[PDB]
Amino acid sequence: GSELSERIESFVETLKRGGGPRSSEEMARETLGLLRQIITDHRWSNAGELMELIRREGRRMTAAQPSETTVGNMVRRVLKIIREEYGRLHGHYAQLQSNIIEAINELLVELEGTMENIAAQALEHIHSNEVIMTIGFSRTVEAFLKEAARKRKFHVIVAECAPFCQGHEMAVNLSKAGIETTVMTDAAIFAVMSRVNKVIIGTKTILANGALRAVTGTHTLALAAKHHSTPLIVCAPMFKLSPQFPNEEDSFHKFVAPEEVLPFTEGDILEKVSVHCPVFDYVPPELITLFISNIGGNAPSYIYRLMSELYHPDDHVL
Amino acid sequence: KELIEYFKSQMKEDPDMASAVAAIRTLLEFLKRQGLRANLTSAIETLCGVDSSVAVSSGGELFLRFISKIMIERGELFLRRISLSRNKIADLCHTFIKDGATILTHAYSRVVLRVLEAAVAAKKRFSVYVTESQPDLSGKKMAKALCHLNVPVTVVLDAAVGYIMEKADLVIVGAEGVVENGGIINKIGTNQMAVCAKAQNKPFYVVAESFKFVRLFPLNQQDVPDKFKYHPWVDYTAPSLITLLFTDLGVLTPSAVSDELIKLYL
Amino acid sequence: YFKSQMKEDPDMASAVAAIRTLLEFLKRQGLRANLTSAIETLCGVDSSVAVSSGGELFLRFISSKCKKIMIERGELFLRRISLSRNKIADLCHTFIKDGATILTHAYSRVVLRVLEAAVAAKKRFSVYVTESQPDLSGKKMAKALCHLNVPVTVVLDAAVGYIMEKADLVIVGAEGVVENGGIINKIGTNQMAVCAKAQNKPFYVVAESFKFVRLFPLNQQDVPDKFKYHPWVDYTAPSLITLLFTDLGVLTPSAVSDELIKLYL
Repeated sequence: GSELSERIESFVETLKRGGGPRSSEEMARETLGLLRQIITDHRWSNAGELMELIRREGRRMTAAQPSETTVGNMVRRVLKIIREEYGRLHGHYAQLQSNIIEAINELLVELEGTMENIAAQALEHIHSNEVIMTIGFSRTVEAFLKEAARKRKFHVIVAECAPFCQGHEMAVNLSKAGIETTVMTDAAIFAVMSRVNKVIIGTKTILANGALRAVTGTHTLALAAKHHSTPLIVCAPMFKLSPQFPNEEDSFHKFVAPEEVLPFTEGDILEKVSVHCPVFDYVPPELITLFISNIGGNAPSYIYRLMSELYHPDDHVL
Repeated sequence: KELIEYFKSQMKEDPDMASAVAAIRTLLEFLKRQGLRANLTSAIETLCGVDSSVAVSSGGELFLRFISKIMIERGELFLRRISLSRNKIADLCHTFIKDGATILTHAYSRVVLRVLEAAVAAKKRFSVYVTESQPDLSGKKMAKALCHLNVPVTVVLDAAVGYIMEKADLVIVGAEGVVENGGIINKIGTNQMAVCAKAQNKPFYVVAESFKFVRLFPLNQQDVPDKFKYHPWVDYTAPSLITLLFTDLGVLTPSAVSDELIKLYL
Repeated sequence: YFKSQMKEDPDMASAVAAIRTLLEFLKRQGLRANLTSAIETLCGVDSSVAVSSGGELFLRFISSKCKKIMIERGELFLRRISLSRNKIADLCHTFIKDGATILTHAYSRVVLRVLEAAVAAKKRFSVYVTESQPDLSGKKMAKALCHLNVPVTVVLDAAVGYIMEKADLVIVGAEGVVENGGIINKIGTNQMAVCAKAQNKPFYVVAESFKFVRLFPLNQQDVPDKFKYHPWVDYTAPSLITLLFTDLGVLTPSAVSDELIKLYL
């Protein structure tokens, strides 16, 4: 299947060059579709060959971009599906393909439904005349906020990100719905984190110990929340949950060109000054209050069980 | 009793064999020699009397639970599986040590020694600080065994754990027994080190095997049974001061041990 | 100068002995140089914060044909320093309860005087003492306290956190009080203060006025290395101290800085 190899190479290049789709849901859906296509257009007799081929492909896709913790999750999910199916049929080498495809489709439809599954739980935690603040821009949190703005009324404060000011789009989108949102810088968090009653944010990846690898600036927000004793909620689907711990990992953050921090038109001082631009950061589990998932809320202390349920322990290394 | 004879035999023949492993080995060896359940409970009390440690009691409880033709098979398999718990814990914990980090270790323990021996084998460099453990000078033995591996060890004073806490990147200590709530029963000088580590946001890691899970829930230093303390020898550390746990079952959080115990039902 | 025997009689602290030696050597401007010479020599024998504190206090007090006023002031200051301990004990013995449990780290004449003044008031209490592994002074303190008809108990240095819940208050002596309010005491003081802070246990400190040293340690390394020398002293932040019982009265950790500023040391 040379066309399959071409699609795989294009995906790897767009992921390593400038990333795939802009939102994480589309990224996960495209990864799962590519995995389904690989499973369909390929020859194999035993499940071991298929699973090791998928392992190699996922290893390649992860080496293309290690900071994109959305494709490895789909690869591990497909591997777990294959293993569960093989154990159910053997606990087999002629009709294992169609059932894998059916399972993958079942996973796809719920992948799409995750957004509504999350947004439906907005009225359980938001009350009238509440003061909530957020940082960055996330579709999940945007829906979670604008879904309860029809019957409930509250105040929203959006803190922009210094390297890439992405909170402006979120503030504009929330103001278009009439939620009385306010815009501020990421340097006035602690200054205003005294009249706030709750915090809701979105993350990029959930580690195994209940930690978050979100955009740079959320660790300080969590520290200020824990100092002021304000519940900090994280709304993230299950595909943003990886079986890896904070340490035991190099290249945790993503370092981009210093152009966003210090422009190229400064002068000669750029030869002496050393500039670093981290995109993500690490947030320990002790500063998290609740996890709003597709299966309802959950405390940070109950993430290991979801890990054991979703992924296989032998597939953590991949 | 010949039970104590066999226990001392297993303890002296193998110097690095843990106490609970030797107790389980003696129990399985005597099993070859209903009515059986009381016979075993009796063996476990004499053994427990000779060595007053939580590990032996936990191992005996786990063995009896395993006892409730097939038992010899399951027991041999269990012994062989628990034999490699040290390597299983090392291969998972030695990766949490990064270059340039300072280690703060408590009194001698074979598991942390194995973890460090595996870490240094991976072309790594770090510094260690061992506490003297005044009750019995075993920390000096740990420092000796570490310097024997070409690592810059440094023996510190039992009352200086707070003075060098700022010069430590992480803390890795052993455990005599993991209580149901995630706490740990360790040397008497362990509860004071964890408090300082928490006061300075220092990662407090704990290394323990799976046979050290015990169905105990002490609310303070008094709820600990006196048969384990006897100048007490051990103390209880709350789970709020522990960051993570490295066991043969995998890296666990302070709360996963309660789930495991509930799954096992004592 | 002469040998370390002005301390032939034991009671007397090292700082008071150094002050007496300095005052007597003054009876032998250009004084300053000679005196600095003297304080420095004196300090070779004793790497202690109290000696340096007393020396700096005497140097500030010195601040030369009018030597009558200086000698009279030195005599009065020495008498006041001698009466220091009775005042400290009489003012601190009121914070001890009948049946309460007390926790002490190492041997100190001030805490011993406080305990004896409290037991002289028909009070009954139990005291826990740390063995002081560096030098076995906790056993000496327990022996000197068992004679006063007090149920003393000796615990290991590593078991300070095991008996912290049983103790009701913590009282210890300080070799030197830093400007911010902290104290420079035995190596096993910071960990005890930290363990007490985690359980809302009061942490009281007793010290004289000649131990107010004008330092500002930021951490365990900012302290001078000459005082530490297996270190023999550590620093304790003022956030872990409840009150300070000195000859000037009962003050808070944020009051010694006011005294040092008024002194312009």
